[PDB]
Amino acid sequence: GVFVLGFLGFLATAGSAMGAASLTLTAQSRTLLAGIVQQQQQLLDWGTKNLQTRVTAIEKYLKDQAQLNAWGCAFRQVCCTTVPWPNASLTPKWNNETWQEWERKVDFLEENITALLEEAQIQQEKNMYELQKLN
Amino acid sequence: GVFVLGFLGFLATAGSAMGAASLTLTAQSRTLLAGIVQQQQQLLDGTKNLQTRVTAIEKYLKDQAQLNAWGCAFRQVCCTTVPWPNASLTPKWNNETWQEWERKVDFLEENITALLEEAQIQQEKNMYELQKLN
Amino acid sequence: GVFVLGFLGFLATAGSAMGAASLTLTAQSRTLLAGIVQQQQQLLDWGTKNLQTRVTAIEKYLKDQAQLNAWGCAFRQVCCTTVPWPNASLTPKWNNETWQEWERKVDFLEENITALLEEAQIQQEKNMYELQKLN
Amino acid sequence: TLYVTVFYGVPAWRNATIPLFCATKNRDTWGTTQCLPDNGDYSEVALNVTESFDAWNNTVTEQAIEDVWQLFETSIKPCVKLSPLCITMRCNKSETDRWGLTKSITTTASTTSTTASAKVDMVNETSSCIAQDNCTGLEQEQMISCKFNMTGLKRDKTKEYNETWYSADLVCEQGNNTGNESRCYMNHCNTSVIQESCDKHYWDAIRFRYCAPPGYALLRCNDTNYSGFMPKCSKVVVSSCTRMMETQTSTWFGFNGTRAENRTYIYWHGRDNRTIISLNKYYNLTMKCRRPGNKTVLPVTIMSGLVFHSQPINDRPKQAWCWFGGKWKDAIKEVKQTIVKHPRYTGTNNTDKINLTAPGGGDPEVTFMWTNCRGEFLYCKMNWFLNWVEDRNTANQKPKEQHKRNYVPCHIRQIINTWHKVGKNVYLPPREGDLTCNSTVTSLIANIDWIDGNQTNITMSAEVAELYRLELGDYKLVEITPIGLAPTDCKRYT
Amino acid sequence: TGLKRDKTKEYNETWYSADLVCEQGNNTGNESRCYMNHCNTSVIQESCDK
Amino acid sequence: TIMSGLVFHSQPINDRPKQAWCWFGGKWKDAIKEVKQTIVKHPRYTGTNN
Ligand SMILES: *[C@@H]1O[C@H](CO)[C@@H](O[C@@H]2O[C@H](CO)[C@@H](O[C@@H]3O[C@H](CO[C@H]4O[C@H](CO[C@H]5O[C@H](CO)[C@@H](O)[C@H](O)[C@@H]5O)[C@@H](O)[C@H](O)[C@@H]4O)[C@@H](O)[C@H](O[C@H]4O[C@H](CO)[C@@H](O)[C@H](O)[C@@H]4O[C@H]4O[C@H](CO)[C@@H](O)[C@H](O)[C@@H]4O[C@H]4O[C@H](CO)[C@@H](O)[C@H](O)[C@@H]4O)[C@@H]3O)[C@H](O)[C@H]2NC(C)=O)[C@H](O)[C@H]1NC(C)=O
Ligand SMILES: *[C@@H]1O[C@H](CO)[C@@H](O[C@@H]2O[C@H](CO)[C@@H](O[C@@H]3O[C@H](CO[C@H]4O[C@H](CO[C@H]5O[C@H](CO)[C@@H](O)[C@H](O)[C@@H]5O)[C@@H](O)[C@H](O[C@H]5O[C@H](CO)[C@@H](O)[C@H](O)[C@@H]5O)[C@@H]4O)[C@@H](O)[C@H](O[C@H]4O[C@H](CO)[C@@H](O)[C@H](O)[C@@H]4O[C@H]4O[C@H](CO)[C@@H](O)[C@H](O)[C@@H]4O)[C@@H]3O)[C@H](O)[C@H]2NC(C)=O)[C@H](O)[C@H]1NC(C)=O
Ligand SMILES: *[C@@H]1O[C@H](CO)[C@@H](O[C@@H]2O[C@H](CO)[C@@H](O[C@@H]3O[C@H](CO[C@H]4O[C@H](CO)[C@@H](O)[C@H](O)[C@@H]4O)[C@@H](O)[C@H](O[C@H]4O[C@H](CO)[C@@H](O)[C@H](O)[C@@H]4O[C@H]4O[C@H](CO)[C@@H](O)[C@H](O)[C@@H]4O)[C@@H]3O)[C@H](O)[C@H]2NC(C)=O)[C@H](O)[C@H]1NC(C)=O
Ligand SMILES: *[C@@H]1O[C@H](CO)[C@@H](O[C@@H]2O[C@H](CO)[C@@H](O[C@@H]3O[C@H](CO[C@H]4O[C@H](CO)[C@@H](O)[C@H](O)[C@@H]4O)[C@@H](O)[C@H](O[C@H]4O[C@H](CO)[C@@H](O)[C@H](O)[C@@H]4O)[C@@H]3O)[C@H](O)[C@H]2NC(C)=O)[C@H](O)[C@H]1NC(C)=O
Ligand SMILES: *[C@@H]1O[C@H](CO)[C@@H](O[C@@H]2O[C@H](CO)[C@@H](O[C@@H]3O[C@H](CO)[C@@H](O)[C@H](O[C@H]4O[C@H](CO)[C@@H](O)[C@H](O)[C@@H]4O)[C@@H]3O)[C@H](O)[C@H]2NC(C)=O)[C@H](O)[C@H]1NC(C)=O
Ligand SMILES: *[C@@H]1O[C@H](CO)[C@@H](O[C@@H]2O[C@H](CO)[C@@H](O[C@@H]3O[C@H](CO)[C@@H](O)[C@H](O[C@H]4O[C@H](CO)[C@@H](O)[C@H](O)[C@@H]4O)[C@@H]3O)[C@H](O)[C@H]2NC(C)=O)[C@H](O)[C@H]1NC(C)=O
Ligand SMILES: *[C@@H]1O[C@H](CO)[C@@H](O[C@@H]2O[C@H](CO)[C@@H](O[C@@H]3O[C@H](CO)[C@@H](O)[C@H](O)[C@@H]3O)[C@H](O)[C@H]2NC(C)=O)[C@H](O)[C@H]1NC(C)=O
Ligand SMILES: *[C@@H]1O[C@H](CO)[C@@H](O[C@@H]2O[C@H](CO)[C@@H](O[C@@H]3O[C@H](CO)[C@@H](O)[C@H](O)[C@@H]3O)[C@H](O)[C@H]2NC(C)=O)[C@H](O)[C@H]1NC(C)=O
Ligand SMILES: *[C@@H]1O[C@H](CO)[C@@H](O[C@@H]2O[C@H](CO)[C@@H](O[C@@H]3O[C@H](CO)[C@@H](O)[C@H](O)[C@@H]3O)[C@H](O)[C@H]2NC(C)=O)[C@H](O)[C@H]1NC(C)=O
Ligand SMILES: *[C@@H]1O[C@H](CO)[C@@H](O[C@@H]2O[C@H](CO)[C@@H](O)[C@H](O)[C@H]2NC(C)=O)[C@H](O)[C@H]1NC(C)=O
Ligand SMILES: *[C@@H]1O[C@H](CO)[C@@H](O[C@@H]2O[C@H](CO)[C@@H](O)[C@H](O)[C@H]2NC(C)=O)[C@H](O)[C@H]1NC(C)=O
Ligand SMILES: *[C@@H]1O[C@H](CO)[C@@H](O[C@@H]2O[C@H](CO)[C@@H](O)[C@H](O)[C@H]2NC(C)=O)[C@H](O)[C@H]1NC(C)=O
Ligand SMILES: *[C@@H]1O[C@H](CO)[C@@H](O)[C@H](O)[C@H]1NC(C)=O
Repeated sequence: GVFVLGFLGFLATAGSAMGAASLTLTAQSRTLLAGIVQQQQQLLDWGTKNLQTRVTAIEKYLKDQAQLNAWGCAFRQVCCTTVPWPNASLTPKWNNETWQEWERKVDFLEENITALLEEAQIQQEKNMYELQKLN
Repeated sequence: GVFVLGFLGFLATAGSAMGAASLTLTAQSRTLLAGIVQQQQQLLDGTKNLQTRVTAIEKYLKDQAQLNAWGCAFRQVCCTTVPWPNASLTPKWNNETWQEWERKVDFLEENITALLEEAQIQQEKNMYELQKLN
Repeated sequence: GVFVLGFLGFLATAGSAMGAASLTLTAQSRTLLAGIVQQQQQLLDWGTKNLQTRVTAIEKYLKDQAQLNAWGCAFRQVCCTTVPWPNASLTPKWNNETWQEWERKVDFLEENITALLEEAQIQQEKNMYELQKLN
Repeated sequence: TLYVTVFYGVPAWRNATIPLFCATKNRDTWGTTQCLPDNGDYSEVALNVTESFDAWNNTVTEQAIEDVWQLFETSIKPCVKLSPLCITMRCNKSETDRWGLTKSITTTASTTSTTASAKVDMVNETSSCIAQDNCTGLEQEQMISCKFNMTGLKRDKTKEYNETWYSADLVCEQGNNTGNESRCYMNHCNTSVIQESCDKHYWDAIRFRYCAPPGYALLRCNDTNYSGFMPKCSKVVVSSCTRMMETQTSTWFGFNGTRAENRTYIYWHGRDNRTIISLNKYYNLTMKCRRPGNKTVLPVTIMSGLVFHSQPINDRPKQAWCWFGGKWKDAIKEVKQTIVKHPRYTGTNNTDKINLTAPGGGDPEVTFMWTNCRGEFLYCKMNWFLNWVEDRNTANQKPKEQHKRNYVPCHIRQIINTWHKVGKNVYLPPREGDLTCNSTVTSLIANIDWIDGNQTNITMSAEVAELYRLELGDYKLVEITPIGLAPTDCKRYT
Repeated sequence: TGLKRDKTKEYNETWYSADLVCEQGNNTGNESRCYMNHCNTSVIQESCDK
Repeated sequence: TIMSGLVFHSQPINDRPKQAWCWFGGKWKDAIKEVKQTIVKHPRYTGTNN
């Protein structure tokens, strides 16, 4: 089916290297676009049918979107940020490195990067309010 | 009440013609704005459970995701590169209501959605390449 | 913890006056980032636990976005609006007044202001698109 | 300088543990309440990436065992409770003595000679063995009859009935009583109240796919060399939902398996000597089971408005049996050859010294076989089938096991516990009329045991749950994380 | 009587002073008829969990 | 065991032990006077001060 291939089309790039990999925004949006349709279809006629994971399906979506809203990068493939990169030895090899192969190497410091950028946006957020208040 | 008329005011456009039809944003947004308030009121003191309460949430995120799915959120008229399907079905903007023509296009509506979804991905891919280049 | 300090930082400026206060956008977005993982963490291993209030956390978040988007000022600290001010006797004291304090004074007329803006946005909503339809 | 950049939509994933939606096709009553109707798509896309997969330490595998047991719990909860019928039942003394429940045997036991000739009998469908039972003998009788009162819904008067149990469903109180009536209780009515299976569970095959919720994908290792603990898959295919899965429970074998293939691949649990082997669909390893005598069921009401399905039949047909059939001996030897070349197993290579034998008896659970078909379970000695498959010297235990035959004897037990998770005790109603169930063998449950450099055993095991580890052994559940953080010299600017 | 609903089995349970009410009368037998404190108003459960 | 498959705990003890008691302990009399003094100075309590 088109939905099956469409939902599975995001991972078709997993074999490519980082530099040659084509990004796929909206993938999660399309993932939930038909998920409810499948759940809704034939529903008209412990937690699986009930809301043990249905809310989790909703929860996964809001978390990811709220994650972007918190960082102020929603609806953008790439957003340059003022924060500097951490320890630079873990340099991505954009020629012959897949996204997954390198996501694990940076996973060690992934948590720290999360905290650092959250504060940066607040500082930038504070600057925006001050400028608006001035003018 | 104001909310009752407000929820019932959008449909007043139904009788109007397509050309004279007044497109209205916030139709779904305001409906869920007060419905949650209505059920929340006196709740402090399936229908009561989450059999349908989330279904309203599911319905809301469905359209919101669809708008984001097509990359046209909050744009009453977004032009897209997709070409028109079979030209026999042409709207009569002078003497046709929205549903008098919506039902006719419903036969091919699914294909337009499937075709348009691919088109956005193609345009999406171009944006990443241009951004990556520069 | 950072989350405990981060989540509680919204009220840190509650004591400050109107002008001197620094508005904090993303308060709901940042809270939804860390609040949910607290539930998710160790959940892998009646109402309060599963669905009575868990969705209410979701319901609360969407209300702000739906309320924001109905007014057409989402993702903006300040948006100017065409609606004129109501009775002006309740003039804000930008030097020696706190936000919640002044909010309690407006709570009497808070409901009426809500209705006026919603109609006002509809008028502009009708005009803004019709101009596009016009040309 | 370098600055952190955020990327959305990057195709990455990680381990995950989330529940799954079940989908089924033939939903008599379990559809729309716990499982959705099926979609019917099985397309998968191959990726040029490597990922680790396990068949025992898998979230999908563990959930499948839980879901089947959990589903069964809801089915029996509203059904009737058989607490009232735990009363002394008058029984035929001459009939309980024969099968040794009372163990009251005096004198008799006259000496007799043994022919010890031929005993290489084999059977195929054209013969008269199938039609009339009657297959060389040793298929004589299995029945017992008793009485009980069981006052019904009207709590004022009693109504004596008759119900006929089987040999392995009663425990009798030995004593010096000379009366022709033998007081005898039920098997496990003094331990916990047993509830019937007054439903269509076990009366029809159950299949249901597994579909992950949106935002979660399933990965499958398509490499033909998969063994169970290999963390490097050359071929990996992503999917939206898993294949069908048979929910049949049996010992020493697994029937109606969907993963039958021309190759005799072996799934090995590297952490110890736990093993499962998949047979080949090239030898047509079909097996047919039959029980004679067409039965009558007479529902009886108890003081709850519910009905207890009894069997007042007085007929005495021959006991149940199965004749297997097909090309077996040539098929089994291929399994032994495969074990030799498989990685691990630093043991002997002598094909005619590795021998397939049953465990060391003990509890009846592991001694006998256990096969369920259309609601009535059967347990069989299986000595002859093991005797004939290897063609070993027939000096095994008593003269009864001397014969080499393609068929084995069986008996019926009605007070059966669900072997799936731990325990419990339930009552299976008897089916009206004759039963004939036919199935294809497509797996093998066995633990490979060898301590020295000689005489390795392919020892059978009675872990029913191991079957579910063959259906979805190569499946893995991965959560998608579309957020990717990488450096970029570009700054946010203004 | 126990689970096997065909015979009786006598036990003894040693109660306390404040958990029994005994019938008052002219009976002379050494046995005193008494009931539980509150079993003629409602069915009592056991604090069965920990 | 009872006629439900469940168990009812019992106490067939026959020996008679001494009745239960509690001995508190610690400096208590000094404590309660401080409680009394606090009530005197507590707002409200339009009452005596002796
Ligand atoms: C491994 O897989 C193997 C392959 O599947 C398994 O072996 C198979 O198992 C299935 C069950 O999953 C069997 O199918 C069932 O057979 C039942 C008995 O069939 C008898 O009649 C056959 C003749 O019927 C022919 O025509 C019909 C209609 O066209 C057709 O469907 C059928 O296939 C056949 O061509 C005869 O050939 C048989 O030998 C038997 O004599 C059959 O009754 C079952 O149908 C049930 O159930 C289905 C849902 O599953 C319902 O939709 C049906 O309506 C029917 O339900 C009725 O019958 C039930 C059983 O009798 C009752 O419980 C119900 O209450 C219901 O109605 C009853 O009450 C009415 C009241 O008025 C009465 O009037 C009725 O008469 C009923 O009493 C189902 O088709 C396969 O036969 C079997 N194949 C083989 C080769 O064995 C194998 O078991 C698996 N492994 C293991 C270990 O089990
Ligand atoms: C997501 O899901 C995937 C699955 O989809 C998960 O994958 C699984 O992840 C787990 C945990 O990460 C892995 O378990 C680990 O496996 C390693 C590797 O095991 C193989 O290699 C061993 C190598 O050992 C030899 O070589 C080294 C040098 O490299 C020498 O120093 C040694 O002396 C050895 O010579 C090998 O020994 C293993 O043998 C095993 O298997 C063979 C059959 O192949 C058997 O015959 C053996 O008897 C034996 O069972 C195997 O071939 C193991 O090494 C790890 O064990 C360590 O950690 C255990 C848990 O702490 C501990 O119990 C062990 O004793 C051992 O202890 C080590 O670590 C301790 C703590 O740091 C130290 O104190 C100690 O000194 C020692 O260093 C571990 O078991 C799975 O392999 C992997 N795949 C599968 C299919 O399960 C994944 O984990 C999930 N999560 C994520 C985030 O991805
Ligand atoms: C583990 O699994 C292996 C795999 O099957 C199994 O191997 C089998 O062992 C048995 C022995 O127990 C073998 O049977 C013997 O076979 C030889 C070889 O003969 C071959 O060639 C002739 C043609 O010349 C064929 O007809 C025959 O089928 C074979 O293919 C025979 O020479 C043996 O002869 C017996 O009978 C003779 C009298 O005619 C005796 O003099 C002789 O001592 C043998 O006596 C045994 O068999 C008698 C049969 O009546 C019996 O009465 C005796 O008491 C005694 O048991 C013998 O037939 C068989 O071929 C092996 N098959 C394979 C594939 O390896 C292992 O036995 C098994 N072991 C365990 C422990 O599980
Ligand atoms: C599945 O089943 C098979 C058998 O059917 C098991 O095979 C056995 O595996 C064990 C693994 O522990 C083997 O034991 C090993 O023996 C090696 C041989 O050297 C000497 O071994 C002992 C002393 O250890 C001597 O008695 C013997 O005569 C040899 O001279 C040892 O090198 C190993 O030593 C390691 O383990 C021991 C504890 O066992 C430690 O004390 C040591 O320090 C060292 O770490 C080990 O002892 C055994 O030989 C195998 N059986 C054979 C070959 O017949 C599989 O192990 C089993 N599968 C799994 C996953 O366990
Ligand atoms: C663009 O859309 C128009 C609008 O539909 C479309 O014209 C329609 O084409 C269909 C054919 O696809 C026509 O259907 C016919 O209807 C008449 C009655 O009006 C029937 O008699 C016809 O029956 C014949 O064809 C059947 C189809 O297999 C056969 O089974 C049958 O035996 C007969 O041979 C046929 O059903 C329809 O009438 C027109 N008009 C309308 C208004 O629908 C046009 O083809 C589309 N073009 C493109 C390029 O998409
Ligand atoms: C815009 O809002 C302001 C703020 O309320 C309003 O002027 C203020 O109104 C309040 C009451 O609404 C006045 O409070 C007064 O308090 C005295 C006691 O101290 C009362 O006696 C007053 O009662 C008289 O006035 C009422 C209206 O003010 C009449 O309705 C009533 O019948 C009595 O005649 C009253 O409660 C306060 O004094 C004024 N002025 C201030 C705060 O400076 C103003 O009217 C609003 N604008 C409008 C309505 O156009
Ligand atoms: C199971 O229990 C029922 C009772 O609920 C038994 O029914 C009884 O069956 C016997 C044998 O058929 C009947 O005997 C009759 O004897 C008279 C004597 O003249 C004879 O004329 C009849 O033809 C018949 O043989 C008996 O009347 C009957 N009783 C009742 C109340 O129905 C049934 O036999 C039991 N099943 C067995 C023993 O297998
Ligand atoms: C592979 O299967 C054979 C066949 O059963 C196993 O041999 C059996 O091993 C057990 C355990 O040692 C023996 O139990 C004891 O045997 C002695 C005689 O040796 C007996 O006196 C005891 O009463 C007890 O039964 C058993 O006899 C023996 N059987 C045979 C036929 O030799 C073998 O152990 C299995 N392989 C492995 C690795 O266990
Ligand atoms: C109630 O609890 C008491 C314990 O305080 C149980 O009393 C004991 O009962 C047994 C017999 O059931 C007595 O054993 C017999 O004692 C007599 C005494 O003469 C002796 O002659 C017999 O040979 C036999 O040993 C035992 O002594 C007695 N112990 C006491 C009274 O301290 C009593 O069984 C309980 N009631 C029940 C179980 O119904
Ligand atoms: C896995 O296969 C994919 C193709 O399906 C490979 O992707 C190509 O890799 C080469 C390597 O030099 C590049 O030149 C190409 O641009 C890549 N894309 C295409 C469409 O060919 C991938 O490299 C393979 N990876 C491994 C590890 O074998
Ligand atoms: C134990 O049971 C046997 C067999 O039932 C009893 O043997 C009987 O003994 C009496 C004399 O004591 C004879 O009159 C009977 O003919 C014997 N047979 C039967 C069937 O009763 C034996 O007495 C019993 N022992 C006891 C009760 O202590
Ligand atoms: C209630 O019980 C007491 C104690 O047994 C009875 O007391 C006796 O009463 C009779 C008269 O009815 C006297 O003659 C006796 O002297 C009393 N004492 C004894 C030890 O018997 C009393 O009678 C009973 N009440 C009745 C029977 O109504
Ligand atoms: C296996 O058999 C051979 C030949 O009889 C013998 O030499 C050897 O010792 C045996 N294996 C062991 C571990 O003893």
